[PDB]
Amino acid sequence: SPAPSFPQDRTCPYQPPKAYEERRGESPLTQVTLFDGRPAWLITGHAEGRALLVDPRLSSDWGHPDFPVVVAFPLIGVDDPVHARQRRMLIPSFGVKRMNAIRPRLQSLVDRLLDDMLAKGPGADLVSAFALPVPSVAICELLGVPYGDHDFFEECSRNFVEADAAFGELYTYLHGLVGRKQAEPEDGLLDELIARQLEEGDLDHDEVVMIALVLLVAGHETTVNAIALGALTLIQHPEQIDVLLRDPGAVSGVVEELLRFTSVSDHIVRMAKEDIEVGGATIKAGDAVLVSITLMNRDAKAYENPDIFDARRNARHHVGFGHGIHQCLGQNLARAELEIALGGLFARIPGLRLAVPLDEVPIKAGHDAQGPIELPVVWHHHH
Ligand code: HEM
Repeated sequence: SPAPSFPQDRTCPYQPPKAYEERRGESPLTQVTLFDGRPAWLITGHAEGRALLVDPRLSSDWGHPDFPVVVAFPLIGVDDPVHARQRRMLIPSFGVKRMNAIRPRLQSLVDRLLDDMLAKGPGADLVSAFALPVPSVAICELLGVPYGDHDFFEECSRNFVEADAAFGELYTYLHGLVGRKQAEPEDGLLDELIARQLEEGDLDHDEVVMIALVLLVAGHETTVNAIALGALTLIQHPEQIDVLLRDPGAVSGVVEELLRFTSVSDHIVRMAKEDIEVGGATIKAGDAVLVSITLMNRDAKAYENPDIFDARRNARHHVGFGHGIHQCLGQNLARAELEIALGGLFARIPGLRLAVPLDEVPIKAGHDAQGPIELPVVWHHHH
């Protein structure tokens, strides 16, 4: 593409910009241009994207001098062998048993947020009143943050999602927490990771803090958007709100279709390490490769009528959580947050509606995780 063309902003909060669907060819990948003129491949085919995302030839090394920027981090910003070591230290903390202990806390939090919303009502900004606190507290419970420090932690987290004093405040708190936990172990991912490091066996104090900070950054804003834009999508599709009021398996199916349709992480970034033949093209070593989660999830070859939101469709292999080497580690926590927050919101406020026309909802730009900056809602009944 001769002039910078990626990214482009959404105009509809839960549809990709026209220019992205126009950029899609018959081919499963096309080409765009980043802000400084760098060419990049855009992967749009659902099947080819999955194939490429398990492929070791695509790097995520953010420390490489030529790593693409669209305009430093454990896990998400490294290749093997650092990647596999950090991730295998974490996997056992995201187990079924830890999730299920997190569930009733998210339940109790969601009820409280809803009582409070209703006490102040109507309406509310659903981002501020509801989507914003949930991922915060989920991360506190995940990490094992002393319950005494939750308000502080949420507050920091909220200030973050300029703002690089929030991020530094979290660093310094976490740095101290890590030290306190090493000398007096408690319960939580921090403790587990500390014990896992020590196993091996010198503790890397800054790496533990950075991993904790990556978990927070990766898991906070995207989940906030997935809650808020998920609610927006349902408000705009009131003929399907009932699916949320049926059994837990229907709730989980709504959650999967929202992940696919809304594609809150819209693209992820890679760099080729070697030549790759894909889809009639030859990606060369050093080439920027953007993987479009949005256009993959709207690929008609994978999903019949892909631009329709259908809460009952089979959405099993969506890439809303990515795929392969770096696919979302916190995905089962996020699913829990979404099921409990969306199911609780519509159970309590099934007539929840927008207080503003759709086209007045402010939404994030194209380089960002996708979703509303604010979400003015009102209701005139609640259960
Ligand atoms: C609905 C909410 C979420 C969405 C849509 C989402 C989406 C994604 C996507 C698309 C990736 C792939 C990144 C890549 O391939 O470059 C990813 C990775 C990651 N996510 Fe999530 N995520 C969510 C929530 C969370 C939560 C709650 C956590 C933490 C508890 C988390 C932690 C991570 C981590 C650590 C990675 C990197 C894993 C690795 O590099 O091996 N995410 N996420």
